[PDB]
Amino acid sequence: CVLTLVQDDVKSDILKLVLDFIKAVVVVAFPEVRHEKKISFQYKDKQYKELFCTLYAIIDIYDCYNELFNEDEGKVSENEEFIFHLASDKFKLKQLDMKHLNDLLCEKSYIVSNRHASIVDIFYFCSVYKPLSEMPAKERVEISHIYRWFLHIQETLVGKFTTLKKL
Amino acid sequence: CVLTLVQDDVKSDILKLVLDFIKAVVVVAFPEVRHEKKISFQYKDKQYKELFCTLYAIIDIYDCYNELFNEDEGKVSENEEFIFHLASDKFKLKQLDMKHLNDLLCEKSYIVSNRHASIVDIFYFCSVYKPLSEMPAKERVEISHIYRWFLHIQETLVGKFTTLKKL
Ligand SMILES: [Co+2]
Ligand SMILES: [Co+2]
Ligand SMILES: [Co+2]
Ligand SMILES: [Co+2]
Repeated sequence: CVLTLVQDDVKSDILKLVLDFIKAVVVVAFPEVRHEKKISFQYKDKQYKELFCTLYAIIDIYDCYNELFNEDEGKVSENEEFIFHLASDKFKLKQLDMKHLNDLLCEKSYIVSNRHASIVDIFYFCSVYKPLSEMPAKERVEISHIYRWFLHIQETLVGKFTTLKKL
Repeated sequence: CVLTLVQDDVKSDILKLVLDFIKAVVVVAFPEVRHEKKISFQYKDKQYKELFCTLYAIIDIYDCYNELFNEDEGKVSENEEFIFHLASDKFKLKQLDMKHLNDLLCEKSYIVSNRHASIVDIFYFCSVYKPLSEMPAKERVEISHIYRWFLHIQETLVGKFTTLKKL
């Protein structure tokens, strides 16, 4: 069970955090996680390349579709919707969507879900990390909601696997 | 090996066509394909719900990632990019992107790939089917490229599994 990751990209960060999620929330053994220039995962007979094939293999192996997807709120539709837009946007956020991210979070603890962190939160967390990390205090106060939420994800999902340093 | 599908939606059409693709291009047994109001696939021990979990299970079982994704042209990046935008757009095409679809196809046989039909072509084929099916001849001539390409996909990938009637 070895998962190999890149080290400059948010696709790897997502995968590390999902694992932290799997342990934080769900739960047997866990992947090795070595480093390389490209993303891969080999399990038993099979082999998987890229984030998405990798992601689904991971979710499949840990049975954790419902928890990451808010199946129990029928917000599955909405989770892959959010995470599909983002991976096609190449994980970049424009001010306009930063603003609307910040509105969602005024009145919700999590981006899609009511109850708990889902796959949408893990995706947006690693995407905003650097555009939030490299930031001035005066500006955040515009996105104080994204800020409050970022810290809640950081102090609750982050564990051994994630290497991103605390803000 | 039973795959159960919806019947009013393009998510099912995509899955049927992928199977037709698997036989047309790749290639052992094949799924039963019964009908219901929701998408599902059960294989051996495991069970899968929705199009994407279903899709990846299918691709995983038939080993056909490279062929659907143009791995051999390193256009994997670009394939999931195209198909992620579309599934988040809820499989609807605006005139502006219809127009740009139609430009791609003036000078390319397939949407992303040079060589062969990929996962992007299967996705856009089922999405444009009805906005193309319910159409006037005068208008198509604007999208004559999308039209030429639609017929090429229809006469080459379509097989037993797809139920959409010929245009
Ligand atoms: Co829940
Ligand atoms: Co966008
Ligand atoms: Co090829
Ligand atoms: Co769009």
